[PDB]
Amino acid sequence: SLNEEVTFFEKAKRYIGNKHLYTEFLKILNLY
Amino acid sequence: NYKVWKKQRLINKKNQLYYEPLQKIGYQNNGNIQIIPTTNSIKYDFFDKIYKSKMVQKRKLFQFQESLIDKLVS
Amino acid sequence: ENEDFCSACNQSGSFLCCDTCPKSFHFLCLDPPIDPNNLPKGDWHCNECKFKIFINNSMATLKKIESNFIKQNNNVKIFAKLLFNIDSHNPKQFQLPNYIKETFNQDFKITQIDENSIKYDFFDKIYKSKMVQKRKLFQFQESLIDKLVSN
Amino acid sequence: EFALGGRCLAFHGPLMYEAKILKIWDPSSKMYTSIPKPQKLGEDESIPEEIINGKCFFIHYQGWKSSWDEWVGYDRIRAYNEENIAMKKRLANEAKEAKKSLLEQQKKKKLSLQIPIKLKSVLVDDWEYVTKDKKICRLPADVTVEMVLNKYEHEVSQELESPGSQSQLSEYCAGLKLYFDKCLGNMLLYRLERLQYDELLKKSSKDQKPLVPIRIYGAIHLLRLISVLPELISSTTMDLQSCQLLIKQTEDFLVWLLMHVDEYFND
Ligand SMILES: [Zn+2]
Ligand SMILES: [Zn+2]
Repeated sequence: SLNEEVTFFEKAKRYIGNKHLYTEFLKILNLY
Repeated sequence: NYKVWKKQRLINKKNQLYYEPLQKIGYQNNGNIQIIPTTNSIKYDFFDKIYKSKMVQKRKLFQFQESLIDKLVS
Repeated sequence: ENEDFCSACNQSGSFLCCDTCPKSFHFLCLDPPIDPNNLPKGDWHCNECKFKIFINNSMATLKKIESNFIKQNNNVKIFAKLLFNIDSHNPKQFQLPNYIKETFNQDFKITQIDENSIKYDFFDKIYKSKMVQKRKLFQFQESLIDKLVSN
Repeated sequence: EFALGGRCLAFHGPLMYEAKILKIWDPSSKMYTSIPKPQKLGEDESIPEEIINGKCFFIHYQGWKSSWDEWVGYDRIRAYNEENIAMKKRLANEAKEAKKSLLEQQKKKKLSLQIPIKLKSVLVDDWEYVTKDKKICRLPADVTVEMVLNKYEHEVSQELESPGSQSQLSEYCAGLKLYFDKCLGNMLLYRLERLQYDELLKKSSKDQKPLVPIRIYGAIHLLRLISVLPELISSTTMDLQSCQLLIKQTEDFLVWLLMHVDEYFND
């Protein structure tokens, strides 16, 4: 439970691939 | 009603100021931000910060349900 | 070249005349308690004088090493600006604050944010939203229980 | 000293005048001795209350009549010695310069913290103990700020709910500790404490461990740092929101102190 919570962000970054799409993803998460 | 937000237009380098917050958490930016690169201790700092907080939450859960069942007897 | 009164402790005594600034200090009114009759041999640059010749009185290199210094200590980040002024501060006697004595290019500034701060903010705000809706649901349930009990 | 009938030099406005001491007054006995025998004040005799609590002398100005005779305390009276005679000459020269300036002018004419009262009271009593008294804090200063910040975290974080807010709590604790260490030698020192700090730094070099002011000093110098913090922050360029965060952490740390002031601030 805890491990997935702390590991969610960089595994999402790994799934995103390109760093520009991850930059826009972090922009989305900031705008929220 | 509603609220609208529009991102700021791009400004040439002679009139555009990029500033770095001193406050890391909860800095109300207008939604207009820039991502800087992230430079091992920070990784474990995040791990304990979730532990503690979730623990406190459990405690917040456990402090209010006891008042609920102690209200039904009255 | 000298001052009649100590600019740190605000009484007259044994002084050390600085080269550029006319302010002088006692043998203890310094960050370090300079041992009298044992003062290092040299020009006697003070903290202000060492701050000016460290930066070579130019703004660009001083802002760049200030940003480098803030980059080093992100654990004390909100105080990191306040750690810098200290270097350019000539230690002085603790004078009480006044209230203690009693009884446009800046509008479109782009925020430079990092990934970890976005992660912390997203987690903070989702936890806030989830538990305020949970606690308001609990409060409405308790209020409805009290209403059904009273009726 | 002062004797009955002896010479004295006294204030009168800004200048010094010679006088005879005809009576010597004692405030404790409500009595004075005179020259042609203790006696109290008469029916028409009185002394101004500004000096009557101090030892008074009824004096008569030389070269001036008995209408100028008056009671003077130690503020207005001095013994007739060469130091007083010399400063009498000096003030005579000042009056001469004033007369010369009179001559010159006439000849030109012919041509966001709101802390409660208990922290203020304990801070001003520490001020009285550190300025009007030689007494300073104890060496190890007992409970260090280590303890305060540490437990303060252990209570507030278990009261704080978000992981984000606990990050700001730990961040503020670490920054306050490092600022205490790096600023105690810069502002957080008074008289008869510079020597104590010198003794501390010479003691630290003996056992090869580097010096540190967090554990060494007590929690009251930490409160001194919080007291100087509002004026200190606004000196340089600082944000709006970062400033508000800092005073908010300031205020809830102060009210957490206000929960148990008596733990760290009892004499
Ligand atoms: Zn001094
Ligand atoms: Zn200097």
